[PDB]
Amino acid sequence: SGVAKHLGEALKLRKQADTADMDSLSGKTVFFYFSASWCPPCRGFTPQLVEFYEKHHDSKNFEIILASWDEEEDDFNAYYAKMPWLSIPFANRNIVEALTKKYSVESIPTLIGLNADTGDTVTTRARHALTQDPMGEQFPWRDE
Amino acid sequence: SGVAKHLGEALKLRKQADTADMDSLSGKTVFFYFSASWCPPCRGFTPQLVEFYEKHHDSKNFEIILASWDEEEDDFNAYYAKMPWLSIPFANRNIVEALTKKYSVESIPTLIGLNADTGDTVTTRARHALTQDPMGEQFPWRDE
Ligand SMILES: [Mg+2]
Ligand SMILES: [Mg+2]
Ligand SMILES: [Mg+2]
Ligand SMILES: [Mg+2]
Ligand SMILES: [Mg+2]
Ligand SMILES: [Mg+2]
Ligand SMILES: [Mg+2]
Ligand SMILES: [Mg+2]
Ligand SMILES: [Mg+2]
Ligand SMILES: [Mg+2]
Repeated sequence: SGVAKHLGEALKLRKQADTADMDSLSGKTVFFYFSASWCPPCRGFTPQLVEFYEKHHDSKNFEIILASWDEEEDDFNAYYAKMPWLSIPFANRNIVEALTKKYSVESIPTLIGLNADTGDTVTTRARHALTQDPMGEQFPWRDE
Repeated sequence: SGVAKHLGEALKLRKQADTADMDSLSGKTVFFYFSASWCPPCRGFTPQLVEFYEKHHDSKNFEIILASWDEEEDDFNAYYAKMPWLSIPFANRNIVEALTKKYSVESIPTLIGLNADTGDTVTTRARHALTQDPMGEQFPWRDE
């Protein structure tokens, strides 16, 4: 795991125009958000997730990282511009493909929540959970 | 660290023509080898490291990962073709840049050894140590 940790920490995540380090994730719940500019149900969900994040990410101590299924860089940028959170850089498609496989992401939009420190999965149903609990009263929607 | 571990594990390392996963690193000493096709002292050291690896990587339980300072992809491939070990993919320049910063790699060839499981640094002087101990009798050349 140690080597993997160093390689992971060597990845710079996008933060809008900037790129950032990973310490900022310490002690938070972190979500990977699998979505694409071209996906119609994503287009309906992303605005709700944006609103939920702006309102609750501080108080509920979470971060979101876009894991984009856009393969065109201009579409990737147009879409990420609408988001207030972080992204795996467009160039790191390999990483998105691997995470997609890891979490059995068979459709989008999908939101996978995990403990930043342990790496343990917290929730795989947060896309559907959030639509039913827009206030986040049952956040982080733990599986089972 | 958990998020970083998942991102690291999502990176596929090059293994010659193939790309491989990271479990294969379990319980080994792992070295990052910082070098470039264009570097004259690298050209003199790489053949010795190749010979040392072929002879000892199994019995001394270690792996090597190229962290290339080549910025041209054809030169990167020509050079890596001479190596029997693994590489960070050419496309993952960002990662090489970060690891270079992390381990204060100010010149090449440089060999940085670490425990694969803990991630802890074992040796930062292995380039010079190996030339003086070609049999690896003092492997892994622990610092201080
Ligand atoms: Mg690092
Ligand atoms: Mg914030
Ligand atoms: Mg980008
Ligand atoms: Mg990648
Ligand atoms: Mg979901
Ligand atoms: Mg992974
Ligand atoms: Mg071998
Ligand atoms: Mg490559
Ligand atoms: Mg990279
Ligand atoms: Mg060295």
